[PDB]
Amino acid sequence: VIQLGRIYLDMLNVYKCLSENISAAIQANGEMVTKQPLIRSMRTVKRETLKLISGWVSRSNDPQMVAENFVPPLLDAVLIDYQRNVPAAREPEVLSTMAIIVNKLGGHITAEIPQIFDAVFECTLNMINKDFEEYPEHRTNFFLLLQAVNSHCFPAFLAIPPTQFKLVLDSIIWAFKHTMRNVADTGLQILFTLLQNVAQEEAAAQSFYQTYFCDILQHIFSVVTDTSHTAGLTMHASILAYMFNLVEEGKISTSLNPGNPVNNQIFLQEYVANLLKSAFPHLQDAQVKLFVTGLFSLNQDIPAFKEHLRDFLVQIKEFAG
Amino acid sequence: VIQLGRIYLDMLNVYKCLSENISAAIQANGEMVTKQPLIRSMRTVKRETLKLISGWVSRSNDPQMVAENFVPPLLDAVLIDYQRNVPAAREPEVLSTMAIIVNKLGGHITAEIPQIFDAVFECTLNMINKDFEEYPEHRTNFFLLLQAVNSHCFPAFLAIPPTQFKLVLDSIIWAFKHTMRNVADTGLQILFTLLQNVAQEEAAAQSFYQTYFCDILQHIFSVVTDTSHTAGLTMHASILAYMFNLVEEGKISTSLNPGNPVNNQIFLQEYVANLLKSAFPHLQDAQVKLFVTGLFSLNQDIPAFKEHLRDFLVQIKEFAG
Repeated sequence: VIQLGRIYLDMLNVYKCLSENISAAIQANGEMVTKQPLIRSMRTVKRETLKLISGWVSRSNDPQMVAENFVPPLLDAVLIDYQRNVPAAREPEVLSTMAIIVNKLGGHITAEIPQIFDAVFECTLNMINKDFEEYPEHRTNFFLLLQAVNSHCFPAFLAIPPTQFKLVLDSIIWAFKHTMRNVADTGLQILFTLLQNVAQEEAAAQSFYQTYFCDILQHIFSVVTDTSHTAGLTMHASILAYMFNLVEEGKISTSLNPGNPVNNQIFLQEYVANLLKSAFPHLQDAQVKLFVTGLFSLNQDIPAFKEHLRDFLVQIKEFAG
Repeated sequence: VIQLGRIYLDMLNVYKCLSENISAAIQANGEMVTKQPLIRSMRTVKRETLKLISGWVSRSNDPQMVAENFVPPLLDAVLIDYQRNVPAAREPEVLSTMAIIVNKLGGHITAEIPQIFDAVFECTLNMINKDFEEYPEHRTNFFLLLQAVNSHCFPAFLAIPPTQFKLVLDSIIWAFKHTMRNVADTGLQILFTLLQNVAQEEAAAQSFYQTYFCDILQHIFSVVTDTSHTAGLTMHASILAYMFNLVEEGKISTSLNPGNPVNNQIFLQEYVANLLKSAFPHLQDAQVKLFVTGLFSLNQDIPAFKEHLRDFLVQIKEFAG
């Protein structure tokens, strides 16, 4: 019932003008500025403005209309302002607002994603991939946004520069490798969905597998291999089972190992075997082979697959402590 | 360096549209609404808007220009919206904003005080005078505004209707009779300043004395008289000293007691004497009479006057415990 229609442009105008007031105060007096009562008020109005615009958009019922008339002026007021400002001055509500228009408009704004990523993707990433849990709110909204593009504007991932997509996977990997069991599971959730969306893009699926399949596999295993971290074992099994099943069912037509083009099954078996032999040279060769065989054997029974993994971590922990 | 000129119009426009959004949500679904995230965001934007405007006005440098060009639209957007709303939806920053413009513009907006008081005085007063410490922020801002007007737009107190001017005094009395030292001293400080302001209004001065002098005197004593309440004794002494000095110097030309027109000195002596006798029938007439004479004797030595009062409390206290 929130109606912002008649003051919508007025709100964006106030937003842009307050942004400049904030920048100017920073370009002249540093970040300490951000603590002054009035600069805080200006930040608040920018923040609450996005929340209101977000709630207004999340309950509209004419996606094309919103996409053509409201989104353009919104991106004009928030994108470049977020990109060119010091981290201490970027409103995290800008990321959450993008996520909200994506979940609401999907395909109607897919063409807009590149423009949005160029403005908030890499700079936001550099703010959160720093171990130190600084900018926890941006980290949250970052993944809400990524989860949204992945869900309703998937094509955009192929649209952006391959080098940028590489960073997309890097943040996902970084996320499911995080100690905060909450972040890690959003990463695994994103990774699972992404792999499924990739399978729908038969045109580009092979390039993806060829480029990222083994990498992703290696990283997932590095996490399950890590002592004391049964956290998310369910999703690891879920993802691994899915990936192994793709190979067994011959969904990956390209030869993952272009070097020595053999069966992906044969290559994958050796590949995973080596990963494990390396991480644990103490492991008996024939037992590693049996463990890997079971990964394909149980690739369609997640609960069984999970237990299979669990048992193997005991055939390692016990051999240590 | 807050440059609102560019967006002032827009800000007031958003303020007005959000108010309507809030009113509609309330006047349709009860007060409970005010707790919803979006209604809160609206309220916050309205609040920060006033803070930004207040801060901008406080650093302006052309009082006349501001009063003729910025105050009118501001009052159009905030006054009636404040008055006709439910207490739970009246922004206390409206009161503080009014105080700031009064303290900055003074006589340039004296003509607007009547309009401001009609919109925020009584409704606010009724919100705070309820013993229960509710709306503690409105209360604080209420007196900040009252002080502003008293200090810079005194004449207005003569312009508003006498019945309203009587509510002004009632609230000042109510405040210095409060349990909170903080509130009480604000009341005493306002009272002292208003008494002085009245002295400069020769024409209206006599009318004031004739109507309020004895009442004020009685209320002050009722507080000084109260057991366990040494709080603000210095101010009580300062005010009483001032009042008795006015009478001794014949500044009150009109006859306080129109009934039995005698010397204000003679009448005032009996007046305070009886006040004390009624409240404390256990006091000796001659002892009371001496205490009163001492009030004129020391009316120009506040420290001595204060000690005079302190000693009299003991010539009452110990007679109990």
